[PDB]
Amino acid sequence: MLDSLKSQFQPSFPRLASGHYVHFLMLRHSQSFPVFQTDGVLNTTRTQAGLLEKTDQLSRLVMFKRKQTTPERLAGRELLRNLGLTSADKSAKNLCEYNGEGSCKQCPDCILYGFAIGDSGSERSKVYSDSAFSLGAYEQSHRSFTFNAPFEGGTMSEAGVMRSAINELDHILPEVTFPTVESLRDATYEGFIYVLGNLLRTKRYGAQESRTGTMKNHLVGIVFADGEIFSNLHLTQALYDQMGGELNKPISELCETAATVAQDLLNKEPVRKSELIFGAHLDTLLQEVNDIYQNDAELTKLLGSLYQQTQDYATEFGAL
Amino acid sequence: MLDSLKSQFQPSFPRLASGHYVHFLMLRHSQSFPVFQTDGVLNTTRTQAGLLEKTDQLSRLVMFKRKQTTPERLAGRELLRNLGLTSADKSAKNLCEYNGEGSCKQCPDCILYGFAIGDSGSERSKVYSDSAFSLGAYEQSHRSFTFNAPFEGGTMSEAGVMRSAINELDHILPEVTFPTVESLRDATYEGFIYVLGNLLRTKRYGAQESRTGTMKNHLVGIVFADGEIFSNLHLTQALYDQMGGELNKPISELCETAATVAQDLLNKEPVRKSELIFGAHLDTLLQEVNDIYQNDAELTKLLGSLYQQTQDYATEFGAL
Amino acid sequence: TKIYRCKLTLHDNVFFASREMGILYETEKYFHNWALSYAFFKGTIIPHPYGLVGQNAQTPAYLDRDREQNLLHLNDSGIYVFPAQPIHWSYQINTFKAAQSAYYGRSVQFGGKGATKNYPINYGRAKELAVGSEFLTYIVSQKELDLPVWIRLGKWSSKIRVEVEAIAPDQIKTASGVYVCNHPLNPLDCPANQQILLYNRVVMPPSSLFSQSQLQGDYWQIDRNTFLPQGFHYGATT
DNA sequence: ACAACAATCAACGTGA
DNA sequence: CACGTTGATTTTT
Repeated sequence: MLDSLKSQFQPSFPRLASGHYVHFLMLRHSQSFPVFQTDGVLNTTRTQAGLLEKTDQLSRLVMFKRKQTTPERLAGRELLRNLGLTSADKSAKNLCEYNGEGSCKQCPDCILYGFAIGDSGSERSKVYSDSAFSLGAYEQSHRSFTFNAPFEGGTMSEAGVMRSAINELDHILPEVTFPTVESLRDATYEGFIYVLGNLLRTKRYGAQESRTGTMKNHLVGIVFADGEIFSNLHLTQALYDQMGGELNKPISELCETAATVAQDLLNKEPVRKSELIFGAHLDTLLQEVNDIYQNDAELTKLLGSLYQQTQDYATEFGAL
Repeated sequence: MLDSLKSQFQPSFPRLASGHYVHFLMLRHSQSFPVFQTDGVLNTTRTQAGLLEKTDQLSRLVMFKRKQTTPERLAGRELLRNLGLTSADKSAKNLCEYNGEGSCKQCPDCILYGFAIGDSGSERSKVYSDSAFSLGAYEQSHRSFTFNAPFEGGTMSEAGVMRSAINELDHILPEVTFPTVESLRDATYEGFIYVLGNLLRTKRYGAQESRTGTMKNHLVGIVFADGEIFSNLHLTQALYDQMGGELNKPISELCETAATVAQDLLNKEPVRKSELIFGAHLDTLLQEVNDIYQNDAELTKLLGSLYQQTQDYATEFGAL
Repeated sequence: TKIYRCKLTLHDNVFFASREMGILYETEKYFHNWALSYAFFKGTIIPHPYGLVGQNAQTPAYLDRDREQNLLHLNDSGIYVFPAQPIHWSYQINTFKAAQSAYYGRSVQFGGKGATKNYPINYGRAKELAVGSEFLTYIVSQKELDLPVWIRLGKWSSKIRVEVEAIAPDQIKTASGVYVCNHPLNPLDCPANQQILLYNRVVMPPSSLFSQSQLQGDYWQIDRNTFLPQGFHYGATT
């Protein structure tokens, strides 16, 4: 598989965006109790239940772009530090720090996910993404769990007085699916392996990741195109309607019905498409990228080349 | 084993993640009627029964997030007090109040399991844990027991009137098994011995420790890794499918079935695996670690070194 | 010559830092023309350099022929987007944060030690336009135009479904006189042979729009209850 | 019978 | 840019 796809990608990172998009179609499946919160509640919005002309509105959980992109992004930076392509030490010549002045201008993270220092340089994110939505309703997709924090002596009382340390917290359930399209513009082949790496290699999202929030990123198709294909909301509303609301289905029926709904949508969207990797060609492509991420020699080679390409972009067209 | 494992760990705690996960694969077997509750009933969730073959929905018990980290955490703290590295008296320079201001910010609990109250910042847990699931359905895995409370006179009346102090509570049956992966990031070798010590040395878990909730943790594997392996739910759904749902098998056959599914799943993870301690190498290593925790000199030395490591992390990168 | 009635539906929440007051940053309820013009035509017509460095990294190139990210390329392509009228809208106020990438985090006061430079340290609240919203714009062009059925806008590059119809020559008509525009309209794009008699304004970066105006000049009655200014082009007042 | 949390998230001035 | 410094509000049958 990967040996055939090497034709599609750019040979080196371009200055101007050229309109080659590789789109990853995924179902992110909740595995243990994620908490996609801001403002003290699970983020929700009213939406129409499905594309077939409903009167019927539906409150669905929203995983914002930040809440999914940053856990992918940071799981790339720790891989680059483990390969020794970047460093955490302030005295190293290849230091990179995530947000401040100390952000690199060369490393793969900085070129694919972007940076903004100010006049000393900025770079646009090549990884495009959207806010993901629960396939079902909030009322079906959450439960509220009490927590307490007693004295170590096992008691809510100490010295005869009670601690105020009790509250509820709101959690998403262990089967909730978030249909997602992640999209990568104008990437080199190794840029596609780094980003697809993040999608498969990162596994925790949202708050309290030390204790909760595992998700399984099931990739459902890869689609090469001249442009943007569809939104997460539009895929979710199509997928709800293909099921007619019988949301209580096993993971593999939910992934195979997403593979045919994706192809039903791609046929209507007006962008030309070079490749549509689905089914047994996706399962061989996934095996061939798993084989890179398990091999020390192969991965240090590819990510070494990515480094070089991004260090060359930096010095030729980038922030120098 | 310990003489070789020493090379995999970092020589001191870093400020940023440098890859270097160690994953503790366990089965937690119930031994004496655990109660795992929030909101007044045993915690349960609907899940697919197994990954590929047995694709029907099933309710399984949830050993929710902190119900499998607070036992560990507190058992390590009473060892730090026993070794005299920390104290519980006010007006001692090595006090560590649990979940308050007056947390030490230097002891192994404060660094490995984290803190967030008051001035002097907050620290992320280097032990990453997740909610665990019952391998069997709720219906085969629980019972409701009436409890009452008479007057000491041996009857439910003190003036002819009734006490009526009668209620049910639900308890998880013995031999109910919870597959789980505990994960430790960026440890020193002494930090691994501390966390692994907590996992082998703790034995009570649920509500009502004083009367109930003993469990047997069988460590089935230890996997050194470039990143996160599978969720607890995924190991559970794989183990149920491998048994065909025939869950009335002895714990030796169940620990040997968990070992082969964990190795099948690990060969499908985009993770470089530096070491994969299983079976006859693991029951070597578990003995070499029991030999630490049964020796007063070896443990004092090791855990005292950890105290220095964690106090130096505190002065160099942490709370100063 | 051609006119396209384009209705924009938000498929995720849109943020622009239009005004800021303490912890709160908020989005104006009209999408500015120049923002939509790059959302439609950047990469297809206007260049899209992935990187910037220098004075070019914090100075706009809106109407500067010397720079590549001009809106003037579109004057030469014979195209003009108008600003966007909100048909149906809602706001969500959602917090956003800086990540603690290190295991240890100190809450630092903004402008304190180790925090002395303008970056998004700490936290803020964004008043975003929500998924429950619909906006209406018009594009006017002198050539049949292959408009993208998806665009991205704002601080977080948020998806909009564009569903578009060409307004056919059987239902538009051309006229000249005094007319109430009733759509939004950017005063910087106003030519000679239009004059603005009355306006009501929406104060907004980079420049204020009219939300309602009475004009004297040429127009197209594109349906029996709206009148669109004819001959507008980017920066025509300069 | 009895707790529903707990903290942290500048605003200048002065000299070089 | 890099040193230094430390007061304020009024209340949800």
